[PDB]
Amino acid sequence: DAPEKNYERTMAILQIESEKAELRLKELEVRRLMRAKGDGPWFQYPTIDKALIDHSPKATPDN
Amino acid sequence: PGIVELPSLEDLKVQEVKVSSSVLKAAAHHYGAQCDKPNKEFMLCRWEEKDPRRCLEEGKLVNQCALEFFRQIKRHCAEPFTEYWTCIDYSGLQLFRRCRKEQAQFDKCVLDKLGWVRPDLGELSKVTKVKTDRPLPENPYHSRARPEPNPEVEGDLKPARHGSRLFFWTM
Ligand SMILES: CCCCCCCCCCCCCCCCCC(=O)OC[C@H](COP(=O)([O-])OC[C@H](O)COP(=O)([O-])OC[C@H](COC(=O)CCCCCCCCCCCCCCCCC)OC(=O)CCCCCCCCCCCCCCCCC)OC(=O)CCCCCCCCCCCCCCCCC
Repeated sequence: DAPEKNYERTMAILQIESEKAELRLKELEVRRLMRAKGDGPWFQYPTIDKALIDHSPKATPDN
Repeated sequence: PGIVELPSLEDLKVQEVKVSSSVLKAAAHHYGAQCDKPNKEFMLCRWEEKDPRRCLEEGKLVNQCALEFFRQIKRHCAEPFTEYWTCIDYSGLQLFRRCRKEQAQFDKCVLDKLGWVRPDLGELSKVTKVKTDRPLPENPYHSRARPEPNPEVEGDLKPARHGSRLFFWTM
């Protein structure tokens, strides 16, 4: 191979791996903040559906 | 938290209906026919305000209308009514089916002297409509501000950047 080819292919390898490494660091930081605050699409542990609530006029009025 | 705000004892004084349950059961159908409107205003106020402290004037109108109902019974048809609720009062379960001739006497005298018609089967169980002048309760549960939901997802789903990014797997 040419030193041009090896050199620039090395640069492409370094680009792709540095991009993946910074994305892994952002992956860890996003996971930390979403477990801590709980305001993202992840770690949304289920609560009770409010579509299950009956809203009809019941037998007694104090409810 | 906050101090609970109760009405005074003078806000609760009203002339009571001091009659027995068999007396109330004997003229129950004429009470439902004749005392319809303030009773339904009260029960609409009671199922909408969801607070008996917001219903005291409507309950007092209920009590006034019931007292006028039994005074209008007592002036004209006191003795067939007494004959009828005594026979209702004899039974333990207080059956209407056991006392049809005293019922016929009471309903006859009531239709002849007071013009009241006893309702048919099905009528008192109707869901009626009530014309009120009080405003609709804007928050009867006193529900505070709801929490804002989590943001939804949006945008076209692009591929993963350089695959899985799992240590060396390039896809
Ligand atoms: C227009 C339509 C038509 C188009 C046609 C185009 C194709 C034309 C050719 C047709 C054939 C296509 C074949 C697949 C494409 C080439 C894949 C390839 O070489 O990837 C290089 C791949 C990564 O190297 P690369 O230089 O970065 O990528 C070059 C390309 O970009 C590679 O491309 P990439 O970057 O996209 O690769 C993605 C990713 C790249 O890889 C990675 O990201 C790295 C992780 C890979 C897995 C590592 C696991 C390590 C731990 C487990 C080790 C297990 C034991 C090892 C083997 C023991 C003996 C069986 O791949 C994987 O992770 C796949 C998993 C590994 C399977 C590789 C494909 C095998 C196909 C044939 C199977 C036959 C058996 C093979 C032996 C079984 C084990 C492989 O090399 C390895 O992982 C080394 C292991 C050996 C790979 C198999 C070589 C394929 C041909 C084998 C022929 C001889 C078989 C002999 C008999 C059976 C064995 C006794």
